Amino acid sequence: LRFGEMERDCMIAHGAASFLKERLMEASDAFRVHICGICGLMTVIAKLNHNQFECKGCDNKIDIYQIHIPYAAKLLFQELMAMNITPRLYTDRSRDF
Amino acid sequence: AGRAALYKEVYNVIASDGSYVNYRHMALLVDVMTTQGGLTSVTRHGFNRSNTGALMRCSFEETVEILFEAGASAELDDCRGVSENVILGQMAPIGTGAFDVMIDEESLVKYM
Amino acid sequence: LKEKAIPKDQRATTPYMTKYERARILGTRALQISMNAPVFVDLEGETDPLRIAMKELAEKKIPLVIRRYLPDGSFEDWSVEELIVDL
Amino acid sequence: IFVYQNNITPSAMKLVPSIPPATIETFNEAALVVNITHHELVPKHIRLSSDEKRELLKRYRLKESQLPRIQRADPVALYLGLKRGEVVKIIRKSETSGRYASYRICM
Amino acid sequence: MNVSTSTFQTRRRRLKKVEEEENAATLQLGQEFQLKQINHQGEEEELIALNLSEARLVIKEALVERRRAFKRSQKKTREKELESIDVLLEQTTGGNNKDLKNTMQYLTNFSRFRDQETVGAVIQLLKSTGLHPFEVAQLGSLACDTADEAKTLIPSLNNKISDDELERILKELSNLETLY
Amino acid sequence: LVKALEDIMVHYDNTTRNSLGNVIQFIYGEDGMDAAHIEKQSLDTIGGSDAAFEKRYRVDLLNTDHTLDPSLLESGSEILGDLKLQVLLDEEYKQLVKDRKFLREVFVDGEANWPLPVNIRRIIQNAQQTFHIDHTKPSDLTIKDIVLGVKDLQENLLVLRGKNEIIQNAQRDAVTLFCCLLRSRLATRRVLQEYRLTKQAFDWVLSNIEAQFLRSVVHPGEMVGVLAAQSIGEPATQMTLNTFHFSKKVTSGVPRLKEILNVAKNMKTPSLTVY
Amino acid sequence: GQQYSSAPLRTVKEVQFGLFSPEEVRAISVAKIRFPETMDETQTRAKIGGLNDPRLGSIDRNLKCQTCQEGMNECPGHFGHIDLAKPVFHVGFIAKIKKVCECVCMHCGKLLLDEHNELMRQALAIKDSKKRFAAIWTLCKTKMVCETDVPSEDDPTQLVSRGGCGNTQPTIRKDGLKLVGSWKDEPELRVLSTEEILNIFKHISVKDFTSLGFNEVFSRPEWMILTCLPVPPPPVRPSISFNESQRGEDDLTFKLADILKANISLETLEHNGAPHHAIEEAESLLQFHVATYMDNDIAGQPQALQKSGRPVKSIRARLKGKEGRIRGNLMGKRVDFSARTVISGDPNLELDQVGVPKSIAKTLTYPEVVTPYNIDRLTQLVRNGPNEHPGAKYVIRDSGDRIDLRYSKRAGDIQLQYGWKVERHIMDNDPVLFNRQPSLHKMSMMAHRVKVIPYSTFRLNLSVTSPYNADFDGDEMNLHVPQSEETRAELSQLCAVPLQIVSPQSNKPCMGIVQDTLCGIRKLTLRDTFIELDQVLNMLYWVPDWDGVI
Amino acid sequence: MFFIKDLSLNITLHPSFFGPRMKQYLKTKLLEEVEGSCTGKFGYILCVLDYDNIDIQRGRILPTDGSAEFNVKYRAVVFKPFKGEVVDGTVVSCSQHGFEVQVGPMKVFVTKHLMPQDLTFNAGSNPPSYQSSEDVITIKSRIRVKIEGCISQVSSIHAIGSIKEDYLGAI
Ligand SMILES: [Mg+2]
Ligand SMILES: [Zn+2]
Ligand SMILES: [Zn+2]
Ligand SMILES: [Zn+2]
Repeated sequence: LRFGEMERDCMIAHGAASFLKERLMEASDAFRVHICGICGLMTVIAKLNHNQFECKGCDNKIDIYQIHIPYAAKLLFQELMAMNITPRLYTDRSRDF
Repeated sequence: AGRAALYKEVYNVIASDGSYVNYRHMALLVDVMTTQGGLTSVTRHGFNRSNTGALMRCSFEETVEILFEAGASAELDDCRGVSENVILGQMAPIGTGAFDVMIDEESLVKYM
Repeated sequence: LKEKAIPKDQRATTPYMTKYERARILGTRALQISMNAPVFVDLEGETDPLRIAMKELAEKKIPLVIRRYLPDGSFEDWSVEELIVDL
Repeated sequence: IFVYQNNITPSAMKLVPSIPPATIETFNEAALVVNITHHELVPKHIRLSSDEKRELLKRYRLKESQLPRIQRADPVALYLGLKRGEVVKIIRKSETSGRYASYRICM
Repeated sequence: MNVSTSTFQTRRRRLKKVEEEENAATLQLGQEFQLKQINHQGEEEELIALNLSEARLVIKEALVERRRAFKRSQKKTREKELESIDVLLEQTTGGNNKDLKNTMQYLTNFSRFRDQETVGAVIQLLKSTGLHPFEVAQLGSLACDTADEAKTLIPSLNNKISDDELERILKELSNLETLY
Repeated sequence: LVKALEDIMVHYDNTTRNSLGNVIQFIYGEDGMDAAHIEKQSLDTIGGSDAAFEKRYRVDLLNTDHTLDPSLLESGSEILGDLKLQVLLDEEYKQLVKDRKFLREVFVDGEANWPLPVNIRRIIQNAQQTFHIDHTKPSDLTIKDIVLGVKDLQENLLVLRGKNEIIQNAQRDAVTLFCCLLRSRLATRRVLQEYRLTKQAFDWVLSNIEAQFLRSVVHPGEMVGVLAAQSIGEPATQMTLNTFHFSKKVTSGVPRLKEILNVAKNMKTPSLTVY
Repeated sequence: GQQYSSAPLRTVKEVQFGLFSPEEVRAISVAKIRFPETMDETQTRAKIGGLNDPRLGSIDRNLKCQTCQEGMNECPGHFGHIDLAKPVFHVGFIAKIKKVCECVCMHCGKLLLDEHNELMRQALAIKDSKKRFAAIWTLCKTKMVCETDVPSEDDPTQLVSRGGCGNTQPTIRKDGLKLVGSWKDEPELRVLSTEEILNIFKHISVKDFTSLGFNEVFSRPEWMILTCLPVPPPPVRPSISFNESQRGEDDLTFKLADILKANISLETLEHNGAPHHAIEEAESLLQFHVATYMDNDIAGQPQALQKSGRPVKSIRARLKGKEGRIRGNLMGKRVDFSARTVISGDPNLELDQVGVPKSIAKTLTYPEVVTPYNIDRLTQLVRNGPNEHPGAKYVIRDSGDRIDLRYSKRAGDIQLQYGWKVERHIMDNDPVLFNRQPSLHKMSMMAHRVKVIPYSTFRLNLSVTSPYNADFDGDEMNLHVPQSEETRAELSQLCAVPLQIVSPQSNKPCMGIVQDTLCGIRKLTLRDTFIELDQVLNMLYWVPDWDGVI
Repeated sequence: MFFIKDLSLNITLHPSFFGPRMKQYLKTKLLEEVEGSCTGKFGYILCVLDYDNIDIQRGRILPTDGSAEFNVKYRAVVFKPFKGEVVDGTVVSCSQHGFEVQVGPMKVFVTKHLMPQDLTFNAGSNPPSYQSSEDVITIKSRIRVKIEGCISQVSSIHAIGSIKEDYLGAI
């Protein structure tokens, strides 16, 4: 069934932070990708079982993180990339507030 | 004094149908349309051309066009808008998400 | 920075617990109880994790602490024990 | 302050910023007939000293940005001769509290 | 790669290339082994290097304190040193850590100064030299005779000290040299 | 409406901000109260003849026909002529008068019925029932018990907590209107002649006002961006319009609201109203 | 993902937007895309070393990924590249590429207007990233000569040399996907080569472009022109491969093959016997395809039609809201643990209840963790089976392996273990989100208490008819089932019907007594209206919290 | 060399351990994950120092599951070898290609060619050795090697070293 933008509005109104995440992830397209701590893309060749992670053209075999995002977000990121846009994802803050 | 006239009109559109909306609701919308020293429209042109998140703004009206400039101007989305977390499948800093929860080993050992 | 932590003396937030905090402490504790975490209250024949957590909360035997962040990032840590539950 | 009747030639206008620290103001005689500040809807605006402002930002954990803004050209900002940066405190009546105080930073 | 260990040095590495440099005793140690280190108290602390002799007393002490703590919760000389250190390890170590048993046997078989008293006085002597912590370590770790033996094995020194001065220090070191 | 307000929340500093941390309101709804905990109540000191105000609020222990009769309170007999106590009732009425002038500055038309946070009428009602108050026997309250008790209640009605002038003077402003209503409904003449409250009844009424007020304040995390948006957006959908089927015929409802939000320069019905 | 990864689990705290330096695209690439083919080379109906190819990801349910050797569910996909025979303008920047040319000297790469100008100092002052580029352009557009010398701040009589050549500048106009200048008897008219536009941008000073809208690290103007075109892995363009003999490649696969075909024509044409005014024909074709892959719904140009007469879905078109990724796949989603049926009014339901039909309750489940409290009851639900009402559908062992209670040979002798989860049926009094679209209210979605009943309708209390806006005129509603002991707490402790009773919309209550009850309450509460004992006693019994005092 | 570094591992604890011996369980899981462990950044983390005062800090309860993440700030003794670092060590293995020396936790290998010309392999010896006019290098001999360069691997740091230069050789 649909948990549309409007269905999201109400949840935000309710302050039901956890139920919204649950609905948007665990209940539909939650997914696990590997980020590069340097270049911030899903470039990581993740051979998990051999415990091998590498971002060639970064020589990054250390700075690797796993993140949980919707598959549509992953798709969107790969879609933005196909149009030469880099949606770099970083797990640490720079600017502050 | 422009704010005053704005609320007055917004109120008289709602009160024409007889219906009642508590001050604060129309007041907020009016306050929002105004804090940026002048009349900020509730359009694709107005609020959507703010300094707010890149992903946040793209979530309405210009989308691809917003994200194209996002790359060409090297924008850095703060990830504090509701939208951003909704897109990133993360718990938004909304109500139940506006604070953090910690276990104090001290109080824990105190109970047992 | 660790100037981010606001000290116990000089704390401005409500001495009362937010409707959202209650819902989240109750939930968080229920989920933990539910995944066989140690229970600090005498469960008087109790079996539902939410009810057990509500029993934990009424007795104020919940070992959690609310980090209330401010618009700048600075926070006030309040304990479940020290928060008034008027709600 | 200069109270001109109809117009000031663009040649004369060149001389306005020409002599700092002194600041020159241009006011049309026709606009001044009615005091806008006096109107029903226009609340009381109060210029804040460098200290008054510093304290405000410190007490609300604010950046100059985070503050609600007012245009340098705002009828009340011209009236009070607000320069950029200068914060104004606005006191209006409220239907929820009795009084409410907002602040507006210049632009 | 895995859930690994962080440090107190702050990485600013945003996109920028892996421009990392060489590691030689031209005292170009890592960025992770810089002279100007940052302790867990957030303050700038100078790098800590250890002579085998000094290092053995550190591990032996910390492993001794762990035994003490493990027995607290439990409620509610030469080759004979090798015998004993292996008993402390059988107790406080995870066994799987062969590296520490390998290390404790090396340090025990290569310590220049055995007792605490000595090591501290060695440290006191090399303190004054003002030399880099790695050179100071190497001098305590490696036994030399000629000022050249030293200045050759520790090339980092070179001009940093007089020949005679470093040769006087080396004589003081051989005197302090424990008779196992 | 909703996409323009998503990110607006009440932060733990009682301030209204967005995803930039930019201040919109300085306390949610200029009062810092949760919309849900409000009811229309009337401000009695606003309307009526100055004569009727006098009759309903003035206590004068220095005039034989303007004191509280001992039928009202136990001290009634000994209370007459107390100059030191009349100083309290003088300062009390002098503030009550100040209230009336202020309210008339705010609600210029003389509209008394405004939505406020504590239903004081019901608190007093429930007190009378709770304590089986007899409107016959004299009260055990002192003039200090009331005057000084109501003064001390006002200090415990906190919206904003902060040890500095900016926040404290902001607290004073948030509770400005509510307190008018308090002084209005808890004046000495009223508490003794109207509601025939005991020491018990009154102290209970006070604790209840305090605790009921403290309930009524907004909850940091209150996602008021969306709240407000939907609270304008849903009544908008229930609109018939355009402007009946025929004073002036101004374009109203759904089309006029479209006109507002767009901040349209060429509006359908531009009009001036000259007084 | 679904498998254990050693890697640390973090959250995205920042999104850094940038552009791909061709250099990055090469490093990041796992395959140099070479052939506009899909597979079937050397006969074998299996991926070619050109396009798709295992170097990127698997088409088949193979296990082989040949890069991470992980398998379709786990593998995200790996990017490739096509080194382009000539540079092409990125369709989406074409105007900003034009406006940067309108700002800079098309001969030495110098920002046409120096800090020597007072209005330039005013524009350059702007701390804002974009408003700066906007103010700079409005001032630089009207400048048509590169100044070798200019009047100083000291005295205007004795001019100071600011460096840079003295060439005249063209009046730039956009012609489709090309840029044309007009220098100054009779003005000079020539097209501006991507190559030339790129060189000028390469020669733009770091200080210059950072003063323009750009960034030295993530967004250099030169990267707005494409030389290395990244090839998205198969999961972006899925081969919807039906049957053994047939395939069924995605639109984007064709557009890329179209780009690849166009590239090789140009690559061979320029290398071999170049007629030169035919090279500018095949170049314009590669410039079209690369622009039209990213945007097909271009301002006054022919839509790049697919064989069928279909327009070809551009990547822009994919994310373009209401149904694009953003609005339709991210702000909104279709979700598991959801139900929808016709709603019927019920007077015998408590306000905050929701009559769930048995069939629906036997379909939707809840992951209860096997704990000493429930172990006893849960084994009996597992026992009951997935067909009896208070039953269970799956037992999920710690080993992350699903037991289908409908088929498992052990379905009868499962001995539960603490920690394992029992995905049991929704039973009475589980909190659930009930909803009636359009959702223009906090009230349009409320938390209700399940009450498993017979008959195919959702039964709701009539006084809650009002905030939902529901009629029984054939009206239908949604139900969502929370799966965490945490999200149940969210619903129960924040969005339950009893809580929502008094709305903050109008500081009044949003539910009251309606219709039959309203009509009947007037009739009951009258001076005339009196009741004989027989019925008084029944009326008293009907009130459940009756004191038992006549 | 042999440094003392201020490091910090992050651990996620499942709710079942939110009992009183929590700091006790937490300190142990640190020692499990960190002791013995070899990196590249720091190399061999051999022994965790000051067990009684390990800084646990407050544990943030994760959002969808009840587990809590703590940053365990600590101090430890580390071995990070380098090029140029002249090390004393004992021979472990010996072949036609050269001899390997054990130095603390890690092995250093000496190539036949990174040895003086006068020293030469002898297959016909139990155990095999490298013999020179003067000294003989075998399975248990103490050597002073100059580490020529390192190779970091999973749980190891290997290195190649020379005894060709002066004051380098048998001890
Ligand atoms: Mg209908
Ligand atoms: Zn990378
Ligand atoms: Zn792969
Ligand atoms: Zn030039």
